[PDB]
Amino acid sequence: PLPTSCNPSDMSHGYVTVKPRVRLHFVELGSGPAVCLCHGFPESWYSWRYQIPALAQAGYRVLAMDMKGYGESSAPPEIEEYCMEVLCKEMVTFLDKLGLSQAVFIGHDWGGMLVWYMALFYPERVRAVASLNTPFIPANPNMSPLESIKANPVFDYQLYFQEPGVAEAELEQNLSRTFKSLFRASDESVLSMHKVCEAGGLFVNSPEEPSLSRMVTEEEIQFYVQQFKKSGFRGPLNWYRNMERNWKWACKSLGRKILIPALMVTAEKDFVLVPQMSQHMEDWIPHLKRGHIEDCGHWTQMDKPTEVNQILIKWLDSDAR
Repeated sequence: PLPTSCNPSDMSHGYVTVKPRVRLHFVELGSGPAVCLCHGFPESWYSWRYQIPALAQAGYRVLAMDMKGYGESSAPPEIEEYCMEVLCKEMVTFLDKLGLSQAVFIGHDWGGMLVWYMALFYPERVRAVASLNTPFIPANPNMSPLESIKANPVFDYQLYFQEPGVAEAELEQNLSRTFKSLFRASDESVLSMHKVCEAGGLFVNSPEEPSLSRMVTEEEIQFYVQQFKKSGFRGPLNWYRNMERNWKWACKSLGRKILIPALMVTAEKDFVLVPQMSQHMEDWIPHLKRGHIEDCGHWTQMDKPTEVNQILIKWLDSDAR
């Protein structure tokens, strides 16, 4: 039995201008402690559609964002607008304009990376932090990001995403094909993500007309299509084009721990953000709690929504509320 989902037209839609050219969109449901959900690449507030009702029914005020570059949020073209320092400071201003002293931050993928840096640099604004799939790895001030990325074969696609315009052209060519190719269970994968640079793209060796994953409906895919017609993939991809800047900012933390309540949820079949990558996070995050979802790939919220909801609500009730 799938959890209750969300109908976009039935939600409260909010807009906050954090700077003159940057307006952030979100949907809001529920009363209680504020919980801010932060999606990853290339997703939407709607990626949380199975969490938003559940969390509101559990007694939380849910704010599910369109991250900068996505949906109804602003999408400036400049790469540096999407570095973690800029993105984190904009989320602080977002809370300020909403009049929220703090919020729980829950992220997945790139949104998971942003919530860890929020917890690291703005703990006084973060009541508790949870990440789906994305670990918290301290920066190594004697290793370049180029070297780290190049040291792990599963991170090749990240090199492919570097040159502005290249991956955009591939991902924008046929939006249905893009989303139907990406949003698949681990056993339904049509992507190898091996030597994608070498092969000349993500989809060069994937079907022209992919089948629909068991995880999603045609209507759901078409919601994503419509959202990415607004701004396309430049802003989204720009999240990946700040590796050096993000490393330099992360190095300024160095020393400190994250002392707030924290939850790391691993996904057994995410073959990029692998569970093992989270090992020893407790060395830097003394109050860390864990969850683990079996039979679950990269798209955690729609792969195993019931399990996600159970994990988050149990943790929120014990550690955030």
